[PDB]
Amino acid sequence: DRGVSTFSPEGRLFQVEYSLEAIKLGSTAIGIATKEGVVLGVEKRATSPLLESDSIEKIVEIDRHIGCAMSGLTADARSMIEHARTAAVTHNLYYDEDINVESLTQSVCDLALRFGEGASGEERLMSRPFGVALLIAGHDADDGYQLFHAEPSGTFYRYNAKAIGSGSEGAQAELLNEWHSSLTLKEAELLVLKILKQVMEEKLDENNAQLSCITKQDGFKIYDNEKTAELIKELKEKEAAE
Amino acid sequence: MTDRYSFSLTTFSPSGKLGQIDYALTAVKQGVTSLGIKATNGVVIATEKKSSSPLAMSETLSKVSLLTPDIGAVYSGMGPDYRVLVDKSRKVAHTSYKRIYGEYPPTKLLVSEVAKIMQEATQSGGVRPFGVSLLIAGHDEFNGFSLYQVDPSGSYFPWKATAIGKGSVAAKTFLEKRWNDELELEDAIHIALLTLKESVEGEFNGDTIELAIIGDENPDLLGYTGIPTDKGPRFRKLTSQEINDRLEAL
Amino acid sequence: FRNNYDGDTVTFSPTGRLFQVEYALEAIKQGSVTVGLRSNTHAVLVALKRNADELSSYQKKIIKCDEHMGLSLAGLAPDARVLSNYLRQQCNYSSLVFNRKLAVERAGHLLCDKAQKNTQSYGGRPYGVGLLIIGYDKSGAHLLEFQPSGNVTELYGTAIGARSQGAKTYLERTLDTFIKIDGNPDELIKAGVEAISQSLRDESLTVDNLSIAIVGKDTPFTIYDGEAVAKYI
Amino acid sequence: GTGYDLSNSVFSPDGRNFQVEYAVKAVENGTTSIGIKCNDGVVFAVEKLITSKLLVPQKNVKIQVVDRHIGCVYSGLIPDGRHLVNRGREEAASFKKLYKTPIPIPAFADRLGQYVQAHTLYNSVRPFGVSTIFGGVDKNGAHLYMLEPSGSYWGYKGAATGKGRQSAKAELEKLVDHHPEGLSAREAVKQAAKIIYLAHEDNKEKDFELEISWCSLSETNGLHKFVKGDLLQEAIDFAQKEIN
Amino acid sequence: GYDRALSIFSPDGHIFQVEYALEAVKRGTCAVGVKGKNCVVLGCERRSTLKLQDTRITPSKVSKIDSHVVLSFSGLNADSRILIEKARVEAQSHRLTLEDPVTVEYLTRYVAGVQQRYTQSGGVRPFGVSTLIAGFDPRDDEPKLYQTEPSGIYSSWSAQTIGRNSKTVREFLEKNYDRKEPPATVEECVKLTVRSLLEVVQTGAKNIEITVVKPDSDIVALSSEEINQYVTQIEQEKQEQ
Amino acid sequence: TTTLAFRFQGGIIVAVDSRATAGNWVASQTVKKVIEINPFLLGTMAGGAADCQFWETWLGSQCRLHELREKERISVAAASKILSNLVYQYKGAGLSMGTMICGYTRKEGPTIYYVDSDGTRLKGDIFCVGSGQTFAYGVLDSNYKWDLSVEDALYLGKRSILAAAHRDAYSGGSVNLYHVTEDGWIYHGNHDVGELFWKVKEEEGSFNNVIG
Amino acid sequence: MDIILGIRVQDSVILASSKAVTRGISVLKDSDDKTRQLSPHTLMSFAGEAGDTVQFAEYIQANIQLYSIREDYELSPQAVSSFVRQELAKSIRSRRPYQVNVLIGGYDKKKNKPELYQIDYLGTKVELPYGAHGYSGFYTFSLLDHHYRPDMTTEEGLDLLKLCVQELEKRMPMDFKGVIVKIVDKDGIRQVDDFQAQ
Amino acid sequence: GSRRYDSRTTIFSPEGRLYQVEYALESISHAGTAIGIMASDGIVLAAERKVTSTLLEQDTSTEKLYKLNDKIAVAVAGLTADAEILINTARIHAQNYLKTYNEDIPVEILVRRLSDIKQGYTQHGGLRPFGVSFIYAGYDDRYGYQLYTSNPSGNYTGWKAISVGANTSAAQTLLQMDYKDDMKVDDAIELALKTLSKTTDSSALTYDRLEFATIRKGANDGEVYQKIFKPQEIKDILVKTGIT
Repeated sequence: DRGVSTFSPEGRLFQVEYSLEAIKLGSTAIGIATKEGVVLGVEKRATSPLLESDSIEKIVEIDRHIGCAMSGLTADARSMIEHARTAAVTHNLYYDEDINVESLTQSVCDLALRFGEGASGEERLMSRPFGVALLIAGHDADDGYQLFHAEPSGTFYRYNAKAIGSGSEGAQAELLNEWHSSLTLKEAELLVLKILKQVMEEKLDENNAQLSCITKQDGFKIYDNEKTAELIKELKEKEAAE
Repeated sequence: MTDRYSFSLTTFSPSGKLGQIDYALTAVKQGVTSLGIKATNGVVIATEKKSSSPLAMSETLSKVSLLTPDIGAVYSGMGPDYRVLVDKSRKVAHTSYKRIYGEYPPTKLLVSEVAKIMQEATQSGGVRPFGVSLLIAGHDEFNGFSLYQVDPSGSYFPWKATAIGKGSVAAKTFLEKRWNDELELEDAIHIALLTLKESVEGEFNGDTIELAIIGDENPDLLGYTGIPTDKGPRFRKLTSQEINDRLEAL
Repeated sequence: FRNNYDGDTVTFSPTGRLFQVEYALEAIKQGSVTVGLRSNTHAVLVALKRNADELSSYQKKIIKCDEHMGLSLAGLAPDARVLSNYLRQQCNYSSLVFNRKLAVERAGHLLCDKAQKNTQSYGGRPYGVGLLIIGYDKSGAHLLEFQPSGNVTELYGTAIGARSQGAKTYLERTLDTFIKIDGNPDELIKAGVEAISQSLRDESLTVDNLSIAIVGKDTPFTIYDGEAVAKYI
Repeated sequence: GTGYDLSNSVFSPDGRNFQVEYAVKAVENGTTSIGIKCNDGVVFAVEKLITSKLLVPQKNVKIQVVDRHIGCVYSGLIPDGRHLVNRGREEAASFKKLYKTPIPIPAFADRLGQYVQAHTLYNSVRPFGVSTIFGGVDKNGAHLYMLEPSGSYWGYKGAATGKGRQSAKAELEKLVDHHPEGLSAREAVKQAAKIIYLAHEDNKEKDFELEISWCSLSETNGLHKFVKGDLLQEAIDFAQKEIN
Repeated sequence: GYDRALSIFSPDGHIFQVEYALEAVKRGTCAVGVKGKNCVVLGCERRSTLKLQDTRITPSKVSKIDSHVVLSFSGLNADSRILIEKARVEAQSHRLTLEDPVTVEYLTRYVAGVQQRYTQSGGVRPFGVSTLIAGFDPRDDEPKLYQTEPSGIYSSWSAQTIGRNSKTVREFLEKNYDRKEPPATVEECVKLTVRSLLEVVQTGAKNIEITVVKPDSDIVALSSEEINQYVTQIEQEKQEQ
Repeated sequence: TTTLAFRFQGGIIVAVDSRATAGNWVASQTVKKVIEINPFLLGTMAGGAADCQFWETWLGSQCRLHELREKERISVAAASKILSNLVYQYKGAGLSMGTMICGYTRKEGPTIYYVDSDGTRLKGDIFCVGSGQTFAYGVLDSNYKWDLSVEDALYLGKRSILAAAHRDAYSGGSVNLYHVTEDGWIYHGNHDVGELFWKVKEEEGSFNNVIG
Repeated sequence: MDIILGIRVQDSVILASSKAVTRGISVLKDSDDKTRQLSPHTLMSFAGEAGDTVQFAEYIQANIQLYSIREDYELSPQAVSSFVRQELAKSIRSRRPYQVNVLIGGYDKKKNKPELYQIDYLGTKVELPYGAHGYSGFYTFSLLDHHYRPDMTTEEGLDLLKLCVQELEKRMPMDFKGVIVKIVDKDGIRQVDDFQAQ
Repeated sequence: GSRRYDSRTTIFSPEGRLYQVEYALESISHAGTAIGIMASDGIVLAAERKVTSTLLEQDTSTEKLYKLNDKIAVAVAGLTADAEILINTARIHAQNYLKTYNEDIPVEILVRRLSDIKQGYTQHGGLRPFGVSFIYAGYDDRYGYQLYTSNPSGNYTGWKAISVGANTSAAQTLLQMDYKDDMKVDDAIELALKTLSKTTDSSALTYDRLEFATIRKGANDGEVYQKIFKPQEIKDILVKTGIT
């Protein structure tokens, strides 16, 4: 056949590119950073009415100051989260301080290219790249609120706002026009809820969508259904207002 | 470097055949004929010394080998594969038996060890099956005399008499005619020679035929005296002269 | 043809080529442009940072390896992180064990050999990134060009990445001029920005888009980004 | 059938190892390099194509030393060459450590020989893409060698490889005929500079840089050294003069 | 030694070995689980390709992982044994270090992790198995029902089914199960379960086994009669119309 | 060192001295022998300074990892066992620690676990650990009642460490008090023996030997 | 050492284990239960090295429970004791041996007979009417050699133990703080909460 | 590289089936038929020796019935050599159990262990599976007489009557037709022979082409007894049942 770490004639790694395709089929995830915190929202996308939607965990805590949202082959994200939690906790044990959001992200990305059938560079024992992309949001003293996009390629970009998953091309366009350096946390929330509603096949409600944020004051928190329900109602009203 | 061939080279095909084993058997088929006949007081195994050149010294090449003082082996197929198998068999008789019980292994168990080695070359990664079929003759106190055939698959079966290789079909048919449960060792040696003649094209004499038997103990081949319970090996290769003497009475 | 000989790095084509290595080299060409040039007192790195969206950042392309050495990358970023990290360790070993700053020429040999190993063995892949190494050691200012093929070369100046050819011809022309910009860093940098802009086409180097790094006689390798490069646009 | 050339250690129906043969192509596509055995030493010279004015002159050295008495130069994939020299160095260090005496050229040749031949034994590795010319002085004389990607090597009176190996070999043969008594280190250095110049016609398109090194019992005391300054120019001129 | 990447991405972004692993599940006998208000019921169908088995000894489909949790599945039987053993071991280990038995989600998260791992490790193919894990967390009375699949994905369900014809039986449950009023009884819960299986088992008193799990390690399997009795009352609900 | 922890009607009282030694050398009088694992978990230290500090800080990181993983506060039983099992892995290597893991959880209520480097792990209502343990036991045991008021309990614990600081050459410095309820621990100050002794003597009329 | 006693009567096996846990100069606990239930009808008591003791008991308990779940069956007392003996026998030749002695009391529901197994840390196992580990045996073996009878009832067994505990509380140098008594019979394992004055 | 020659013995087909297992099963279907029948007072194991000759030594032969324990035996259908590898490890597992618990190993534990070994060759290692199917006949004090069957996939099940190898379809239909819960060892012996007799691809069913074994609890004793019938014994039971 062909190696799992082969280059295409265009200078790309087949497995990484194909990996990205799987991430396109994933549920939508959106993150927006503001000088008041970062909001992370995701499309639950249950596959049957009998599935208890609240058992769908696509937004997880890395540490009190770092949150994470995923999209794509979500089962592939567990070891990444575990690695992140361990890196964050470990850093605090070694340095008596919080791990910087960028450093945490860089650590997660170091796992990315560690795949192959015997690549001469160390001991990359992992048969394939991850099939999931991550949105890592958090806060630290040196660079404030931040949002990063970590891909299976190992590269991570910082965004003021970003969308990943099936409705990303569409949602990214929206975020382009809606985002501005002075958004409030509340505006960001409604904005995430709004765009998710546009790309989601299902009618967005507090059961097939979930919000969360990270603030320097209270850290990473996942909004309970009741809290989001009201934010949804408040959005419907502002939309109908004009 | 490093053998990276950790997968099997013999696998099942849609029909259920194990190709490599089948092919190994085909190699055995092209091999020089060899046979074994069991008598009431012994066993004889023989084959043709198909010299690959008149300049070669056929004596420096033995197709019939001693595994233990009471067990011998002969084959058909790839000579080199046989040679290493003999080395491994001689050693497994020690490591897996003599060094544990202080006595050589009974024929059936040593055959069982050899068969195991061959079965592994059928499943282990990076190897091909052995291209040979062996005929192992021997004697042990509680089982008496016995003759076994071991094929490339690792399968083995006990025989009263049989032949493998080139003209095995014809040779087996001929043996079924002359064999009976009352044959004495000399009788089997005689029938063995007759059967082997049908398979030999050119010269047929003590220098072109290799034959050995498992019979009475040979105290004269022990190498020492003073221990009553040690009477000598039962395995004995016939000499070129001993073969010719029996050919005149052919 | 090719398709039958480009499956892995352990295969030669009928003409003696290594397609996997060549495909890796292609990742560089697809990479954003970066330039390097040196005089006799300094060495400068100028790189064009590329961004995904207008909502994303412009990925860094300059990595400091030691107080006297650093490099610029073009191609797979992760592979640059790996190689620069190996370089950081080699520089470190030299100081800790021999209390000696690693010679840029030696750093180049070490990189060449590290890349060469991923081009003769099965299972691995060549690195997919090009690097420009600058440094000031016991023999002055230096500039090296590293290619995934394992080939490393010492030059007065050069450029890699997309449209790098522009900047490169410019330097090959400006040679006699900048090679003498001794004792004046700002001039060497400007001469670098001018070389790099010779590869523009899409846009123009902005503040959060330009990245410069310098090292020299009495200048530890330092990186300038944003407002720090404003005075050069 | 076909496909006998897709895996390294495979014998083709005619008993060849096509991958080694393709390795050779990579060698013939490389810069030209030579070696000349003199009456008490050996000289090494190589063509260094000037890709552009940007290449700092005299800086990208190609000839490599092993231990203190051996020189190595090669044509083909440069990284593969360095790889082989690193091995040679470990190999020489090991020999000296156990036997005390620095490694004899013949002994050294086989160390490189076996290592290179080893890379034609498995499909998990690729053959070396370089032919290497190396040698030096030892307990009993000077020795010159050339090692092919197949691991094949022999002692030589003169040797060349690379793009202009034919021109070089032609020149080397003349020298061999017109000097049965033996050339001298001083002479060999010039003669080497000439051959590199002549053999540069098969690449006359790009400008080049000359590089010479030598190891002579009398001229360098048996230590490998590079030819620099005055002795270098004097050889460059001797060539430039006979190139017309 | 063997570490070939068997589960890899294809151009469309699929991992065929995991996908084909699911096909092995679709081929397996059907399994269903429905949670009552005070219990969870697990039902499985029994093939009939060959009938002359010794029911006493032939390995059953519902397996106890610990005294308060059970696991059923659809797919390769041989593979399921591997997952069950690892689950049982993790259950004892958890009691040993945490001094408390595993919650149903924890045990599910563990099995799922093992499955995921076999989808991106060299030299191994994914498990051709999907599981339903049910029980009650220590000192809790709220019923639990989870489902895992080859990919390593898991989630909880009010009721779910896996295996051949699970499509049919899921439809049944989707239009027969009300989250507003879950089977308030062990009886009506077992009935809703049998009804769902009948939609596909096609009359099989001996082809349908059921296990009832209540709080505090109260687990029991119904006998042929007990089940056969439910079938009987069920076929009448139909005829009485 | 002297450390104690006891359960009573109002929860748990934890008291420790703050002296560090290097033989007969007083290395410090201001060391913290109590670690706050989290809002409802405390750990006490006795034995090797480094071993205790290092492994109990590590324990904290392990408890935090549990909470991220299980989305639930770790139990006192499981926290104490992490440490107990770690230490047991090192049995024979020379680790030296006498520890108490004290906390609250809806599931367990006020809980105290004694854990030492021998691998011993014990749940109990009262424990005194360290070179001065017996001195603390003397005072604490003869005035303890399950029905002590939070005020009285806090004082007994404080008075017990004081007893130990007085009689044990290897105990002293100051007293650090803590109270544990289902709302977590509450720090109750650092009391220097330099002043606490004389105050207690006068107000209580005890320590009748010493001349004042 | 700690007091670990066991006596097998007519239809049950009774285990008595001291409650004290002492370190150096202090009795740290006086309500310690030196026992672990391996299965509904098998109980194990233990004494020995400070940390090894419980670690071993719990490790054995974990394995038996695993077997029970896997096989949905309860191993016989004889089977469990053989498993325990092998573990100890391996341990004695390992890097750091488990320094634990145990008594295994079980009721074999298949044979309908109680069984008492005494096993030291070397993996030395023996089946007995009554057994003890430590110094206890030095006063209880002859006491029981005199007062013990095969056909005794569970109640007679308890009175027999009481006689043992009294002898120990009289002649033993240490204050072991009484014992916790447990009965293992056809109905399982139950603890006699009233021995502090039976 | 090597990847080129890897068959990938452990992958799923697009339909979710395991190629090698399916093909190994196909192999088994051409093996001599083996039958197992469980009665109230015992179990019967019978097998047809595939291929025989006048010269084959039947007195010293055994290609289908093996003793694993004193209470457990198996009938083989497939590659004899493969079977022997598994049989030996099964024998060891039984002794490890006995040494650990001082009790003979329960029939199912042993069958499950063997089935697990087979399952492995199915999920990792890159090796071909064993081309073998077993019929286990054993007895333990928890389930009494038991009959199990395992094949290349590592799956196993219990039966009252079962067959493996060639013509199992025909054999099963015949068995499912005359089997009765209250049968008796002797009834079973006869049922087994009749079934083989009607499924054989041979002219007649002679003794030299059979292997027979029974596991009974000899009333006059109280223990379990395994009996691998000897040539003569088979010839006898063959005439009695009316097959002569």
